[PDB]
Amino acid sequence: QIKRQKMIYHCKFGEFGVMEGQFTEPSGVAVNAQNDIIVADTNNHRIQIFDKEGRFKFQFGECGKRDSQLLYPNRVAVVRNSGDIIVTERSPTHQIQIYNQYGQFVRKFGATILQHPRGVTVDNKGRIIVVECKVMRVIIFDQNGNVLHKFGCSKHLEFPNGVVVNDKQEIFISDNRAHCVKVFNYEGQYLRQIGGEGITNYPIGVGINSNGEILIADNHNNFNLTIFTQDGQLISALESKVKHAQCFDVALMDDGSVVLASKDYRLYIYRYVQ
RNA sequence: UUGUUGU
Repeated sequence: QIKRQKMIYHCKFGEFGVMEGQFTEPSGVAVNAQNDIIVADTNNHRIQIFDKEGRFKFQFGECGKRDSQLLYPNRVAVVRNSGDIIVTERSPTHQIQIYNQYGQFVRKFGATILQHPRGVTVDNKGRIIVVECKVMRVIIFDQNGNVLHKFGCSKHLEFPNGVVVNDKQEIFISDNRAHCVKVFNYEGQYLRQIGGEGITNYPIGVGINSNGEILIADNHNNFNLTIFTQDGQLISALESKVKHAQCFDVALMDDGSVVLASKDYRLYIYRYVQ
């Protein structure tokens, strides 16, 4: 058994509700280049943007099925070099909507292709990667909504709930029921495993930081954060002080921090390096 | 509209 440094959060915001700064269901969280916190407020049909200190900035998306209208947004990603926000809509829309940094509509696509989007992210070539649970599929789009890659992996995925990529076309997916992160390439080849049972049980998300370290997040008792090299060599392991409710999503921030979206309708900002 | 686990 491995020894974990203790970690605590230094910021916390949000509460149940329907007004600014309030959440019905904070299903997805993403961080942009100025470390704003973008939240998918699913049952409120809106995306909410805060600064790195939980301060509400603005919001966009009203109920509906046409342009400039979100129904059930569950996950978000950010195009870092543009500020654009990538939104995935749950059933019955099952599609992707792209908004700019100002919350204005750009385009939407993928409704005839997506079914169960459970994680989304963007690579350095601007390509959008989506992972789907229940059916176990990875689909990769360009910014214009053209499908570039599609592959199933029901043989290798039990419960995919998060995704990031590096600069080498490798895809890192957290598998909640495999208790690890599984690595694939864009062609669908199953490369390797990072983490495992006993060290990263029931992961709830995965991240990659500026050092190119793979962070696996779980909530199997405390809120645990296990940090690996891209090979799977263990670097660092941490556990929180508090115990949390169910957790939706995690997102990394510039200065060695993680945003943790909880069932208790509050986002918690942990720091994993002093 | 919604597959985490921690009875």
